[PDB]
Amino acid sequence: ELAGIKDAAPDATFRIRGQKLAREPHRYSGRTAMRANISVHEPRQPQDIDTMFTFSMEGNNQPTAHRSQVPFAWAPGWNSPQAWNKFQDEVGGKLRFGDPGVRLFETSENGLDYFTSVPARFQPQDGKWRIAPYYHLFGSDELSQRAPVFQSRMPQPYIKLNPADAAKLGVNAGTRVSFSYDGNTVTLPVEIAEGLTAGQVGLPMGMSGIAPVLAGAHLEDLKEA
Amino acid sequence: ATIHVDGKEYEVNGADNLLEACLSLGLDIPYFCWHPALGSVGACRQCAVKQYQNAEDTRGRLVMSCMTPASDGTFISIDDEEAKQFRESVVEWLMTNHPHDCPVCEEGGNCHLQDMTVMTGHSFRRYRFTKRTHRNQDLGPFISHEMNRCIACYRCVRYYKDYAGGTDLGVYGAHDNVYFGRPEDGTLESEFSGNLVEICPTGVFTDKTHSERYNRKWDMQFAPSI
Amino acid sequence: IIRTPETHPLTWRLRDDKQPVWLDEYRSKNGYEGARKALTGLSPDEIVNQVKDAGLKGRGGAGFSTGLKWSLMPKDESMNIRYLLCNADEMEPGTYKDRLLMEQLPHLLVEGMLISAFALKAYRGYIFLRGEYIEAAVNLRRAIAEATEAGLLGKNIMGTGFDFELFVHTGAGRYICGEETALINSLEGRRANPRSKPPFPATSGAWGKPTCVNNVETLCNVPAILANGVEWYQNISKSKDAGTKLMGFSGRVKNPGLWELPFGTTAREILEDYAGGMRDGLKFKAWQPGGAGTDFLTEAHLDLPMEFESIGKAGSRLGTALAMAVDHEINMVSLVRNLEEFFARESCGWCTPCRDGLPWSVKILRALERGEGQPGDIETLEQLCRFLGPGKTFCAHAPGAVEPLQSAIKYFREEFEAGIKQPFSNTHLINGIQPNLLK
Amino acid sequence: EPAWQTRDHLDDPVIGELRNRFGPDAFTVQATRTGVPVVWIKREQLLEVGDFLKKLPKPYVMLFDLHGMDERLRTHREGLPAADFSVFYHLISIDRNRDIMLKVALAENDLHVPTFTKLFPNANWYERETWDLFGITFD
Amino acid sequence: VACNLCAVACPVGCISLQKAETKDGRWYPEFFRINFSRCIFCGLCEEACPTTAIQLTPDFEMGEYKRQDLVYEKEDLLISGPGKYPEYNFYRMAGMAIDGKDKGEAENEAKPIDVKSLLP
Amino acid sequence: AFELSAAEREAIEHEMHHYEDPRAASIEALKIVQKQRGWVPDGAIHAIADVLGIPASDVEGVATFYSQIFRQPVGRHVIRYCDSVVCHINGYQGIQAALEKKLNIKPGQTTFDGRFTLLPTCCLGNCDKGPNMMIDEDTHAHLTPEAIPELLERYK
Ligand SMILES: NC(=O)C1=CN([C@@H]2O[C@H](COP(=O)(O)OP(=O)(O)OC[C@H]3O[C@@H](n4cnc5c(N)ncnc54)[C@H](O)[C@@H]3O)[C@@H](O)[C@H]2O)C=CC1
Ligand SMILES: Cc1cc2nc3c(=O)[nH]c(=O)nc-3n(C[C@H](O)[C@H](O)[C@H](O)COP(=O)(O)O)c2cc1C
Ligand code: SF4
Ligand code: SF4
Ligand code: SF4
Ligand code: SF4
Ligand code: SF4
Ligand code: FES
Ligand code: FES
Ligand SMILES: [Ca+2]
Repeated sequence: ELAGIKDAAPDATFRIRGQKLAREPHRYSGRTAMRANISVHEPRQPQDIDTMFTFSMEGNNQPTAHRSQVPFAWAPGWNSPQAWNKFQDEVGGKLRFGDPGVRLFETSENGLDYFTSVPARFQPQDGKWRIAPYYHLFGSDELSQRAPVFQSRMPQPYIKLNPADAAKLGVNAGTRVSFSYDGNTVTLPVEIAEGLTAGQVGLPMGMSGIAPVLAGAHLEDLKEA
Repeated sequence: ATIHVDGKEYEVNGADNLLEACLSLGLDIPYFCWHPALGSVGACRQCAVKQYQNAEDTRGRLVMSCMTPASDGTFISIDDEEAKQFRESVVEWLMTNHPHDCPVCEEGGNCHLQDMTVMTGHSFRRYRFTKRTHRNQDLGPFISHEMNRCIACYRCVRYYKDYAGGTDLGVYGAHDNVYFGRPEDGTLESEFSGNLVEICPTGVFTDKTHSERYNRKWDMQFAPSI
Repeated sequence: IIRTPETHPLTWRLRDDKQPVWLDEYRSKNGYEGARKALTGLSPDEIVNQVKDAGLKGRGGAGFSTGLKWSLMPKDESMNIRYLLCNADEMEPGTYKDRLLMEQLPHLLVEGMLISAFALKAYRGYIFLRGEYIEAAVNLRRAIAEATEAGLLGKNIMGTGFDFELFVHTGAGRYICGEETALINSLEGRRANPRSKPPFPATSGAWGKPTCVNNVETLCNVPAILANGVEWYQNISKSKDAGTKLMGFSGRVKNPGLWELPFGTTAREILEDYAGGMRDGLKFKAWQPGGAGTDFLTEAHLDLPMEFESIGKAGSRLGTALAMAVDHEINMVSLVRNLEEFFARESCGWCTPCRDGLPWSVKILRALERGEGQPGDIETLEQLCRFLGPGKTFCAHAPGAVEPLQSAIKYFREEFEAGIKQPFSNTHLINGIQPNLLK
Repeated sequence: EPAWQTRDHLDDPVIGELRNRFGPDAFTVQATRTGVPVVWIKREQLLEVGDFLKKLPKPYVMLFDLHGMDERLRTHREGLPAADFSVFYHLISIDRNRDIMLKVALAENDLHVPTFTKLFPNANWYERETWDLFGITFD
Repeated sequence: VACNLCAVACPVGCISLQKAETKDGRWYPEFFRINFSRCIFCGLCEEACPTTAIQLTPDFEMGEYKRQDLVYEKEDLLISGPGKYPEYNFYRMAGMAIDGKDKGEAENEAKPIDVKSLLP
Repeated sequence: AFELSAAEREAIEHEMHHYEDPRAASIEALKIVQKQRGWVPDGAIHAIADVLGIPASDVEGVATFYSQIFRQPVGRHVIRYCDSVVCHINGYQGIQAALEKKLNIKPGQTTFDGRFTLLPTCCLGNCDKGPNMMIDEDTHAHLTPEAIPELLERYK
């Protein structure tokens, strides 16, 4: 069932009229000086035995080459991102000689039946707080939050509460509420979410110490601390 | 539909405008405001071609190739002297107020305006007066903002509003004092604001993360990835 | 000057003390009878056909046929939401006809808008009126309220079964708002950038609905046609452009003013019989027929009839037929400089050639006015006039901007050549680099 | 009229003699900015064309150049015969003060040309250089 | 201004530099190295410099014992004067705001007109 | 620190009643705020965007596009003198010089007390009685430079 990944891209023996595909443009600069601090002898350029590309400009990057994997767009007289107009059969449509990547499976001849197990209406249990996931674009990815440029962009971790439940707890926005999940009494400042339904606590997934596995879980011991 | 460019017969798609009809065949027309995904608004007036309705027509008319449909039986000329002179004049008019900022610009060698300045063969400056300047806004950690380099091609407002659905980028100003940005300073809160670094033909909206550790396009080693 | 109802079908009902005419006084002197005949004895289609047979050209400045424009609305009955717009902006310099048309006879405009809304079956009408006309705005609101009270605006007008609502939209003072598509854009609360044509406003105009934009003088012309007939309107003057136009000379003349004259009256008659000629100690150098966006003409063109085709044959335009006289004391370079400053500071800023080439002409004329002109500026102005003609720019503001510049280049080239005193110097000597010297 | 314009060169008398000798369907004429009549000639008639140019009344007694060319990546080959490789022979007639460039088209697999050493003895090193740098074999 | 034009105009490729930016906003090379064992003294880097920063001075006595010592760094190319072009500054022409240079203070540039200005 | 009053909000809503789009009342909303406050401050843009529902960038573009929608503070009275072609033939430059000599400022600047804001404007539509000058709601025709000091004393 993973047999389609052979057709995702051609092998390392694929050549455009005998030559490989270039990873860097034809006017790449400083070949004989970018490593001269370490040693004045420029070594052999690395060889890519795995794929059809090469770590050099001795390769084919013409817009009319019979290939689908395009490292970058460049045409003579077209240096902008608008140089992609030369790499397509029609401008704005599909890529010339087909787009890369193939679907693993086709549509089945017949489908599934009706899923009968309907759920029950959400009744808020006292004490236990259902965790509502609040995904953010900057912060819910495992690796993107490690970027130092996202730390100046991601919002502060706020636990989101209904106005009714926050008034019941007596907490106002800005104050810290401590919650315990598996022996971790972690404090978060409170934001008020009118659109959130009563009986839930809004938590941002993928943050520091708040995993996406927390979605749908309960939360006992939600007190102001 | 069938069109005629400089006496050459081309089979085109008749539901399309003439600009990408010619761009599909590999025919070079300078253009700024048109984008394949956004559409045509006829703003930059750079895509002028001389249209003839008969096979024997001397005068013709300078029409917008992004605004004229590629119907069956249009005889357009791109490399005509009148059309080339008008396109060079439009490039010159865009170059009257442009700053002397190409070495210190993050899109040097990646600039659409550079390609269309060299494409029309304009290299002599007879404009001798002052150039208008604009202040800059702090658009957040991602987008570096330099409004002096703008040419008022309206691509940013079109994409950000009519395509991305964002509400904080707009067009303000006057006759020649046109500004493109926010009503104040602050982060662009759209989740698709990053495409402004490639939608903008000039170096107004640039990648600040790339601008931290900056190298030119020919210095880049690229790869296709997911 | 006396104005009978026959040869002055619009200006016969003003007051000698220059006061507005209200509903009782307007209705006393045969008012709202063309509207009565239109709403009671004629279908909308035959009203449109009557206006088309009358040969009523639009008095906005282009002279397009109003009946044919009304015939371009979609004939499908699924689009019952329709708009009629009255372009009361009149932001062109040298134009003052609309101010007199609505400050003293607002009910004439209201009646004409009623007739034109019934002809198009337009459910709503807006007067896109400029912000500076304040007394005109007060008179328009008073006239609308008075006509609404006495069964002429609102629901079931006269008992025919046609419902029409009229509004006054006061503009915020931009010259480009007078253009019909830009008028539609500013009516919808957006920036006043003009739209591409086609699609013309008659099919997809205001809020995507069928919408017809007309000048004030056309809507003031229509009720005389609907009351006194079509063949009577064709029997006012023996000219191809039928009707009466509000003409008049302005600018350093003896008696500047506004007079309703038939088409075909020569421009010397307006200067002499009405304006009285030049003032004391003044001579005549040039004139400009249709406001600021028209080519200058000379003394030899003074004995020329004031029609669209006659002025259009002699390298100019009729425009609004409100002529401006330029004397010999006025320097033409500074005059064209002021015209270009107005045309460049009032540009909408959408498209490249006007926006980034009109200030270049402004700066060149600033250098010529101070005598700091350099060799190659007049050729630059000529190529600028060539490349800012019709079809190059998105709208028609820039061809009208460059018409006086090319006319002053053509007729008064010796005044423009007198502003060049210093040699051409664009670069400066960089120490250490020998410059290139083209020959 | 500038000297750098693409001149197709049908006004050369040598083109007329070649049309009258080998017929109107034996070779193709290329319009270039070289200032040279460029004649694409079939491989079988290369020796016949060489002998014909050697035995003209004011003949081409000079083999100026002889070298190959890789046409596998040339995208703009409009007006040109289909070819993966090519070999050009640049010949000069001194008395005519004229010169011609004869190009023969070769496929990627059938890379053998008849030799030019017998007509011009200085073709030996040029054919060796063409074989060394392009892999084209000379029979 | 670390614009990398000399590195790409070099036919040998013996110039290596990386752009750095100070707190004001002006550009400079973080490092600038030339492999003089590779350079052919063709003068294309001086020809392609838009700021007239890199210059080939008339000095030839550059004999060395180890060719690793022939790799000159930024501390060895930067001199204490203007060189062959004495009175040219690129930032007096550029439209980028730097220290001591507000918008509109460049050559042939006007003061910035705000969009909120009352003048039509 | 901005907050729309009752009268401005009710007038804004009544202007929304006139059209089929709340966007179309943006120009009259800005004119209402300009009439009440003398000009349109920074918080008024966001308040109008809140009451109409359109983005604040659209309100900013509309406000900065039009000349008589003031985005900077003005004086007690705004003088708008015509500078177009017919008044240039009629000599508007004498009136401009008279106003510059009296108010001791430039066109576009305000006096230190905040009395008059002198501004050029386009054609006033009264070219047969040129030159003209439009103070806040009053137009003046057949102007002479000597009548400028007598004209400016009617606005304290
Ligand atoms: N204040 C004033 O009175 C001013 C008047 N003008 C006049 O405005 C003119 C330019 O007007 P524009 O609207 O830009 O151009 P235009 O002349 O093409 O259009 C004018 C009218 O003709 C109609 N029209 C023309 N061809 C049509 C077609 N094929 N289908 C449907 N409708 C058609 C338009 O709908 C519009 O109502 C100038 O020539 C000048 O005379 C210019 C400036 C100021
Ligand atoms: C820049 C520009 C400004 C215009 N200003 C006005 C105007 O102020 N008043 C007007 O009636 N027409 C004006 N027009 C003409 C309009 O396009 C159009 O003719 C008008 O809305 C209706 O004209 P009509 O009476 O022939 O139907 C202007 C046109 C342009 C290009
Ligand atoms: S945007 Fe383009 S033309 Fe403008 S300064 Fe940058 S590189 Fe130069
Ligand atoms: S900022 Fe860029 S995208 Fe926007 S109008 Fe200017 S040049 Fe076009
Ligand atoms: S010519 Fe272009 S920029 Fe000028 S007013 Fe018309 S659309 Fe606007
Ligand atoms: S002079 Fe040397 S460093 Fe400069 S471009 Fe030539 S080879 Fe490169
Ligand atoms: S030395 Fe000159 S060409 Fe090289 S990066 Fe610096 S400014 Fe650019
Ligand atoms: S690309 Fe056609 S006008 Fe801009
Ligand atoms: S030109 Fe001044 S009022 Fe018209
Ligand atoms: Ca690998």
